[PDB]
Amino acid sequence: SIPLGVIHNSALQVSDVDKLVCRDKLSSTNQLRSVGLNLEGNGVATDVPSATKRWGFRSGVPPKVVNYEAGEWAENCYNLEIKKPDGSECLPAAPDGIRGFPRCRYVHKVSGTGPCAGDFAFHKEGAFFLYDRLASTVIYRGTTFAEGVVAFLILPQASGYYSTTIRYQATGFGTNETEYLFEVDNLTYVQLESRFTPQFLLQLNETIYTSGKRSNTTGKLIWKVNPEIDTTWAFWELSFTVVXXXXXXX
Amino acid sequence: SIPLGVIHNSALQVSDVDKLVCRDKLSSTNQLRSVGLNLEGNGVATDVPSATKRWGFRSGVPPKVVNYEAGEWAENCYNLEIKKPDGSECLPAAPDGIRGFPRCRYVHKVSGTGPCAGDFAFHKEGAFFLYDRLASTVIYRGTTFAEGVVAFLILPQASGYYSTTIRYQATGFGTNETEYLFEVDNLTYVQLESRFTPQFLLQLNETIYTSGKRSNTTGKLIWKVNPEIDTTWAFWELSFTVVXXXXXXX
Amino acid sequence: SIPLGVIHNSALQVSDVDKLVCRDKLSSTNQLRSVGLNLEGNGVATDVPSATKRWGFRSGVPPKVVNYEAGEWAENCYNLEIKKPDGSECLPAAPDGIRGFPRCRYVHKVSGTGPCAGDFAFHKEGAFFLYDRLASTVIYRGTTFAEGVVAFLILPQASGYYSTTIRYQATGFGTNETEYLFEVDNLTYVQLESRFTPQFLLQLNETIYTSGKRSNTTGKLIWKVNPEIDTTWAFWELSFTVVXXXXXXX
Amino acid sequence: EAIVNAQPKCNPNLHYWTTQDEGAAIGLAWIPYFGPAAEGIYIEGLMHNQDGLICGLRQLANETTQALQLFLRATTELRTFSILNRKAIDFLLQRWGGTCHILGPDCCIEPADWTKNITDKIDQIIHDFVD
Amino acid sequence: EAIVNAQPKCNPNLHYWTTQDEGAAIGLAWIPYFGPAAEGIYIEGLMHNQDGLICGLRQLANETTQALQLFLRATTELRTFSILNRKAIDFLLQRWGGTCHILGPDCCIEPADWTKNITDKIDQIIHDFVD
Amino acid sequence: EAIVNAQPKCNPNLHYWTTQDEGAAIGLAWIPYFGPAAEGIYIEGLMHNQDGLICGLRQLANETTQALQLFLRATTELRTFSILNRKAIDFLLQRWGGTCHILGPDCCIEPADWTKNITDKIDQIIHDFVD
Ligand SMILES: *[C@@H]1O[C@H](CO)[C@@H](O[C@@H]2O[C@H](CO)[C@@H](O[C@@H]3O[C@H](CO[C@H]4O[C@H](CO)[C@@H](O)[C@H](O)[C@@H]4O)[C@@H](O)[C@H](O)[C@@H]3O)[C@H](O)[C@H]2NC(C)=O)[C@H](O)[C@H]1NC(C)=O
Ligand SMILES: *[C@@H]1O[C@H](CO)[C@@H](O[C@@H]2O[C@H](CO)[C@@H](O[C@@H]3O[C@H](CO[C@H]4O[C@H](CO)[C@@H](O)[C@H](O)[C@@H]4O)[C@@H](O)[C@H](O)[C@@H]3O)[C@H](O)[C@H]2NC(C)=O)[C@H](O)[C@H]1NC(C)=O
Ligand SMILES: *[C@@H]1O[C@H](CO)[C@@H](O[C@@H]2O[C@H](CO)[C@@H](O[C@@H]3O[C@H](CO[C@H]4O[C@H](CO)[C@@H](O)[C@H](O)[C@@H]4O)[C@@H](O)[C@H](O)[C@@H]3O)[C@H](O)[C@H]2NC(C)=O)[C@H](O)[C@H]1NC(C)=O
Ligand SMILES: CC(C)COC[C@@H](CN(Cc1ccccc1)c1ccccc1)N1CCCC1
Ligand SMILES: CC(C)COC[C@@H](CN(Cc1ccccc1)c1ccccc1)N1CCCC1
Ligand SMILES: CC(C)COC[C@@H](CN(Cc1ccccc1)c1ccccc1)N1CCCC1
Ligand SMILES: *[C@@H]1O[C@H](CO)[C@@H](O)[C@H](O)[C@H]1NC(C)=O
Ligand SMILES: *[C@@H]1O[C@H](CO)[C@@H](O)[C@H](O)[C@H]1NC(C)=O
Ligand SMILES: *[C@@H]1O[C@H](CO)[C@@H](O)[C@H](O)[C@H]1NC(C)=O
Ligand SMILES: *[C@@H]1O[C@H](CO)[C@@H](O)[C@H](O)[C@H]1NC(C)=O
Ligand SMILES: *[C@@H]1O[C@H](CO)[C@@H](O)[C@H](O)[C@H]1NC(C)=O
Ligand SMILES: *[C@@H]1O[C@H](CO)[C@@H](O)[C@H](O)[C@H]1NC(C)=O
Ligand SMILES: *[C@@H]1O[C@H](CO)[C@@H](O)[C@H](O)[C@H]1NC(C)=O
Ligand SMILES: *[C@@H]1O[C@H](CO)[C@@H](O)[C@H](O)[C@H]1NC(C)=O
Ligand SMILES: *[C@@H]1O[C@H](CO)[C@@H](O)[C@H](O)[C@H]1NC(C)=O
Ligand SMILES: *[C@@H]1O[C@H](CO)[C@@H](O)[C@H](O)[C@H]1NC(C)=O
Ligand SMILES: *[C@@H]1O[C@H](CO)[C@@H](O)[C@H](O)[C@H]1NC(C)=O
Ligand SMILES: *[C@@H]1O[C@H](CO)[C@@H](O)[C@H](O)[C@H]1NC(C)=O
Repeated sequence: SIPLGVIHNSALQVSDVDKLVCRDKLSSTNQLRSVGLNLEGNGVATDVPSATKRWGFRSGVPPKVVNYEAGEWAENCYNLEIKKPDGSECLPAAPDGIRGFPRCRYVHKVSGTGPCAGDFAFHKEGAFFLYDRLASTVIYRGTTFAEGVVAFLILPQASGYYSTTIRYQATGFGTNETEYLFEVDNLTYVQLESRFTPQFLLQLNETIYTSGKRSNTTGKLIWKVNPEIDTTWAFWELSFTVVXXXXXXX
Repeated sequence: SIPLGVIHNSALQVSDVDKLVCRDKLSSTNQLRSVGLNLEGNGVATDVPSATKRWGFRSGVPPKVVNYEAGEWAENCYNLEIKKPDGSECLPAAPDGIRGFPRCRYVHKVSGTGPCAGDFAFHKEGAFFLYDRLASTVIYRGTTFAEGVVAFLILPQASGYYSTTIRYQATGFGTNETEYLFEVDNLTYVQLESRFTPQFLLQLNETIYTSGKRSNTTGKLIWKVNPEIDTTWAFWELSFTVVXXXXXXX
Repeated sequence: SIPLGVIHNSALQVSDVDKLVCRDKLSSTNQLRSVGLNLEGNGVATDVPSATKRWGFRSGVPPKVVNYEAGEWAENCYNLEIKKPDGSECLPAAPDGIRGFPRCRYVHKVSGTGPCAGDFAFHKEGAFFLYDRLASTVIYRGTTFAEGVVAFLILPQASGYYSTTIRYQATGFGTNETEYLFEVDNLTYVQLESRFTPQFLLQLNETIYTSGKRSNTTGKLIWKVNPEIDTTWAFWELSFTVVXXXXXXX
Repeated sequence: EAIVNAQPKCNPNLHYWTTQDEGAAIGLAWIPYFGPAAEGIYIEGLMHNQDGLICGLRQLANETTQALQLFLRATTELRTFSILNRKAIDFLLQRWGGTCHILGPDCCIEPADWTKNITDKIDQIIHDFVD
Repeated sequence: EAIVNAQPKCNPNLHYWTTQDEGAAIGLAWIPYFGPAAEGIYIEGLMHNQDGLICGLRQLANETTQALQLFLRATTELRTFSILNRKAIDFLLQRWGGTCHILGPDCCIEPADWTKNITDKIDQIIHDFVD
Repeated sequence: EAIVNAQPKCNPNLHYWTTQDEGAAIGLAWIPYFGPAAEGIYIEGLMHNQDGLICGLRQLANETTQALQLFLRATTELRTFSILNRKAIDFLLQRWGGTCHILGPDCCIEPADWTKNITDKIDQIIHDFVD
């Protein structure tokens, strides 16, 4: 039986299917609610290297979609454009009527390649991919989602929105040896580490632009940050030298 | 709250969500009905020039469909085949299971071109496009519809069908300067005015055929009716001289 | 009104819509069930020649699908790949989410040609084509189904699976003069008769392989069984000489 | 609320079409293979403006539109079929969604016949009292 | 109505398959990524013809077909999932869709235990009457 | 059962978004042609952890997942919209799916006010007894 949340004795409880409480009152279907909660709020790591390891490809399992009426503003959302090395798409197009998650402070847009050894990409921990009031078991191509879970409630009787896209390139997506690059421009990249926060990437991107450290040839410039540099606990609580042109920031 | 019609004191009323009437009886879902009513029956102008000005194109709004169980026989229905000047379709194909409105005395089939500055065509006054027991917010290509609205009822406890297609050509569809031509044959046309009724168009078409006033070259013959000629209040209550060959009927 | 089965006086009955029985109890939607029953269990002939005559093509009727929660293990299921003589498909692809019937001892896979004088293939006796927990009024291409019907129940308060595919070729499918061939290999065939059971076809296939009676040229070898040979009432209760190479088994 | 037709005109007669979910079929016409095509499943009827119901209904459908459009804007379902079933559920929840306090304004239980049973059995106890 | 099996034969045993909406999952098998594929979600059972239920059920499904086909002909929904929910609603509306007149044939309220409370408190008033 | 948050962390504040099914529209904003696009239909709110409801809700959604995933595995519907309506039906069937035995633990009928009517009319029969 799908649990149903109810408020008793100033506390949230799961309603017991066996015992009937006559003083509980449901005078309208408006008292019933489906809600989506982000894994973010439970303290999971939200960096792209950590987040993508929670997803995997699998065949033989039909995708399933369930609706939810209200959700939570997300700090981190994800948007995937993954192909196989042969150029074929790894993810299906978003079905009719499935739009991106509506509130994302940072959209981590990952483009790249991987083996993609399965028809659909699922959440390895059984969570859902939250879209616009539709929760799916699988990832759709180029469609912004937040990781999350769904609850059902019976309620008692009755800064704007800013979003910033952070672009990544990836190889070996969905495996042990996945490599990630933060994208400054089409020719300037930064080797990605799991400890980099969104705010650090955007500031590192700004200094690279204003220090003039972009590629000024036709070749690819890949910067690397050495461990010395720190980065800035949950979200709610420099010298450049050049050594495909690799380089170091210290 | 969506209003629900109920019969009290020998009159139709909207049921009040706040006040409970215990002597009201709903013993079966069969007592509940969804019905479609045609804008026609409220006295709106049904001529193609007037009707098409009530529709417009708009992007960013997903289309929505709601079902209804019973409808009203329509005098006027519409069927649109509009392309952009570059040849691309302005309207989407009818989704699976959406058929034309089932009772239309006259089907005004309009083919032509316009800018179509939007992904979908909506009703500017918020009405619906009524199809076969499905009401949509948007127009589907080549699919016969009637303009209408939907009501919901809780009821108390328990000439054949002729249809005639009238064909039009249009330019500048959906703008200030839309031009319309009634189609006699593929080369003979009549300049359309809003005052022309369906019965007048069919009789004017018959006289043109029997007076032999069709095009007998390979060129396009466009007749014009001068204001002198009248036309025949709601639906329920000649000399030809030639001056692309334009001409006059008086 | 759709009948609803209920158990009264140690017997199954159709619940009467008119008379209300207050001692009948429905404490949960779990007590309500939709179930699919196979025509097989009523004693109908299951051989391909007899089964296919119960289906026919028809235009103008939209297909309809209804779900059912539980079904019956089938001895005989069918899977059709029928084209017109011009190569175009006679049956539509299976819609999204419609999979084959999940329990079939024998899958009779019929490939071939016929006139297919209609948009969809229906059951001439009004039965359904049972798929994976979805019952359709029409046949989908290359999708395994069992013939069956659906019942609805209100219940009182609370060997593995082997499947064998048998392949046939057909001409004139869906007509008076349909010819069927059982497929031993791509070049060896047996003229099909309605009296042949699945077990007989599989044993006849095995003897043909072990007696070495397959085609050993590039041409098509079509065996025929003469009436002398019997075949082995419902399911729950040799000398080869050669005379396109036709031949005889006696 | 009452219904006030505020339309430029009203067609007072309703020439309507609908289907039939259990029409007494003749022979094999219920079989999809043999039955009518999509165009031939309709029945027709004609209803007049007795009690002003037709002109009230035209106004009701007009007034329903704002709420229906706002409902459709907020749903993610591509085609909505559940409005009438949900109104039936809300009908039941309004009456039976809580404890039914007998003789209350929101409890639709009539004990009258059983008042005329309990008060009609006092003269089996107060009558039978001979000693 | 009663069910009269009028079929040429009846398989008296029901070897059935179905799913499970809350099977006690072992470990991580409930996770779609780790769980069974489409072919491995079924449970099986075997039921015999006690009380003639199997042969009655085969006839019931046969007799249901005309009404079900006519319902499907009249719906515009491509796939119908709502039949059982609507029958549950109609079950409730048949009993609770109007005022429940106590002791009436259509009101499923049993006051017996509270008859044996009101009549069982007369000997707190007629007994206690000493003066 | 009680809700025990066993998560590594809990964001105690809920910055939420949702829609409105009957927002008091200004002018013509309810018309799809004139109204907001898909991105502009949302309202926002902020809720704090009074009574520990936010951290309980995060744990509830987490614990709901196994049952919801098993339900979705067993349904053939591509998109499920009916969970809340079915819970409303089951709410009613649990209380009104059988005969309501007054004063029983499973019958939500309160006769108290009508006890204080029947017992309050004994002094219209035992009082009026003068001879
Ligand atoms: C609901 O909330 C639960 C509690 O937060 C979530 O539990 C998580 O469940 C997953 C399994 O799906 C666990 O992942 C496993 O982790 C182990 C251990 O990983 C490493 O970490 C420990 C220290 O934490 C270390 O000691 C070990 O040596 C490992 O190096 C792996 O071995 C497994 O392969 C698997 O990845 C999570 O660890 C677990 N989290 C917690 C906090 O217990 C549950 O997923 C939530 N449900 C949903 C649907 O989101
Ligand atoms: C429900 O019924 C209502 C009453 O019939 C419908 O009301 C209609 O609402 C639309 C707006 O969506 C109005 O259209 C506007 O009309 C004004 C005025 O247009 C010209 O006409 C007047 C004389 O009638 C003239 O004096 C003016 O100078 C104008 O030349 C325009 O300026 C607006 O831009 C807009 O087009 C209708 O006029 C109005 N009809 C009536 C009879 O009041 C309502 O639409 C119905 N709802 C649905 C969903 O169908
Ligand atoms: C529910 O169960 C019913 C009883 O089993 C099923 O009744 C079947 O209905 C179909 C019509 O759709 C009948 O088919 C017709 O059969 C006649 C006669 O065919 C030949 O057979 C008799 C001897 O049986 C012979 O005497 C005749 O001369 C014929 O040579 C044909 O003429 C018709 O054209 C048509 O094909 C079945 O015969 C009938 N079966 C039985 C046992 O009565 C019903 O179909 C079931 N419903 C569903 C939905 O499955
Ligand atoms: C258990 C408690 C959280 C009580 O819910 C408290 C809150 C519900 N909403 C907000 C909401 C509003 C409309 C429809 C659905 C949900 C909520 C939003 C997102 C996630 C979870 C809940 N109410 C509603 C508003 C203010 C109160
Ligand atoms: C408020 C009054 C109009 C009472 O409805 C009066 C009428 C309902 N139908 C006709 C109808 C029939 C079946 C299902 C739904 C509707 C109706 C048809 C089209 C538009 C509006 C209504 N009944 C029914 C028939 C005869 C009586
Ligand atoms: C009328 C009798 C057949 C009573 O149904 C008896 C049986 C129902 N199932 C099996 C079943 C199980 C779960 C959900 C739906 C159906 C059944 C299966 C296939 C076809 C028909 C029925 N119950 C259930 C099990 C054991 C008992
Ligand atoms: C991935 O790398 C790990 C070690 O980090 C190794 O154990 C595993 O075998 C590798 N996977 C494959 C497919 O080689
Ligand atoms: C960067 O590359 C992307 C992808 O090829 C392309 O769409 C975009 O126009 C490029 N931008 C510039 C500034 O070259
Ligand atoms: C990186 O910095 C440049 C310079 O201001 C800016 O234009 C660009 O948008 C930044 N990139 C991101 C992802 O914010
Ligand atoms: C030119 O390129 C070098 C590295 O190739 C870079 O560090 C420098 O910023 C560029 N241009 C400037 C400083 O104008
Ligand atoms: C359309 O014509 C009207 C005058 O009839 C004018 O006011 C309006 O600007 C025109 N529209 C455009 C887009 O030019
Ligand atoms: C008229 O033109 C239409 C559209 O091109 C075409 O389909 C039709 O066959 C033509 N009819 C005649 C008589 O030429
Ligand atoms: C116009 O008249 C001709 C001649 O009778 C007829 O064939 C044709 O169908 C008419 N057109 C319409 C639209 O009725
Ligand atoms: C020939 O064409 C003229 C106009 O070009 C037309 O009016 C006339 O009817 C046609 N033919 C006749 C009269 O036979
Ligand atoms: C099919 O054959 C039968 C005789 O077996 C005959 O009556 C019927 O006419 C034939 N059908 C056609 C289309 O020729
Ligand atoms: C037999 O023919 C089928 C269909 O053309 C083909 O798929 C299969 O590979 C063939 N098998 C052999 C053994 O040639
Ligand atoms: C026919 O016999 C051969 C030989 O054992 C076997 O490989 C083949 O699968 C059989 N065909 C069928 C349909 O069982
Ligand atoms: C060779 O072919 C004949 C028929 O053409 C067949 O009966 C025989 O089994 C084949 N081969 C053998 C016996 O090795």
